[PDB]
Amino acid sequence: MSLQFIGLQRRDVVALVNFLRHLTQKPDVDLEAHPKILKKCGEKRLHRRTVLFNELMLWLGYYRELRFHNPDLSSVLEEFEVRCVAVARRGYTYPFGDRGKARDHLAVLDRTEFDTDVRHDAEIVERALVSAVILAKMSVRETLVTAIGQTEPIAFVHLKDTEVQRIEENLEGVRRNMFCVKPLDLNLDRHANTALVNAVNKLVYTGRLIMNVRRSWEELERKCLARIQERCKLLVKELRMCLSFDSNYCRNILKHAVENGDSADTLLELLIEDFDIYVDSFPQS
Amino acid sequence: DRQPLNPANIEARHHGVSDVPRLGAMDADEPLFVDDYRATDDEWTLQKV
Amino acid sequence: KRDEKHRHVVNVVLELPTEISEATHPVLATMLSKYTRMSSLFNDKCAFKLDLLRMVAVSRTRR
Repeated sequence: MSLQFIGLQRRDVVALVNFLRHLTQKPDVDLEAHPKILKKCGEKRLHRRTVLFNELMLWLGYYRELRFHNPDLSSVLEEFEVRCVAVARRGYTYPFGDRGKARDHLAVLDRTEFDTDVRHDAEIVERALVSAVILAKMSVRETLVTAIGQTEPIAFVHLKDTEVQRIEENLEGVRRNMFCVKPLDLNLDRHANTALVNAVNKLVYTGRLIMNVRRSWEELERKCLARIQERCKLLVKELRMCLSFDSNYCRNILKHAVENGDSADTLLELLIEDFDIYVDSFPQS
Repeated sequence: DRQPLNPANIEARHHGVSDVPRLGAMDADEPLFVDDYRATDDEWTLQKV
Repeated sequence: KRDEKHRHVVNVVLELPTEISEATHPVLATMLSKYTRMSSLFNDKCAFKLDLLRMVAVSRTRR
């Protein structure tokens, strides 16, 4: 697709095109994480109108690519369900010191189900994980917290500190790049650990992964929409200084407010389609 | 036309730009062309009254 | 030789009098590329006429 700009040498155009082309192959996929690419857009070398237009075009293309590569959630949720059921079974088998609170925590583990919409996953996996951690701590009879209004924090059980920080690094890398999924060479199963503990460790890893992916995508999409809206409003503000046919045409194109991905795609396609009609309104060099 | 509309069949009217396909699409049944503004509840009840 | 199809749209599709032409009407000259790109639906003449009218209107707009 002919994603096109104004006031750029062809080398910068192919640089931007290649940057979008290889977005997922690099760490820290956030746009502000690459000040060189963002600055190549035209800052301080061109008039305000054209640099704003170029930034808006780049943001639209970046948002389109991100929405294109948004990954599949199904297999991870299925794995989480399977592991939750396994933890529940192992907990039902185990001879706890007192069966009372173990009973209701196992009931909570049994109650877990995923909704059709993706916005509710965080809280349900949070409660499932906290109940699983409470069960695991009970199994090795550690003094779980009981302060008023306090709750048990989510943490791995009986793993070495180095391995814990390695897993934290892996999850952080997942947060840096949603699309790449770095596998663990580290093995969470230990001969020195009870099967219940191993199952809880697997479940907590999967829940952390899900929460990280969801939160990262949500905030990235929010940022993209905010940037696009701000650029559109400022560019509309600038175009009102002139009153030619081409400038009025561009303003009417920018009339549509963008707060949804589909509206963003329509705006981008319309802006590309009628490029030759309004191009001369922008000065260059 | 026949079926519930759903958002795939709703199109936004581009005002003040060339829209020849829409002008030809006049008298067509299925695709519904709308402005992107959506009425709020208060003005909905005012229209009703 | 784009001139032949531009003349086609201007004369048979837009049916403009000869006093109006690609040379003397800047917005018409601008819209000619868009109109020539969509070779289909030249049968629906009123659509092209109405689009030209609203293009003139937006050209004159002061808001």
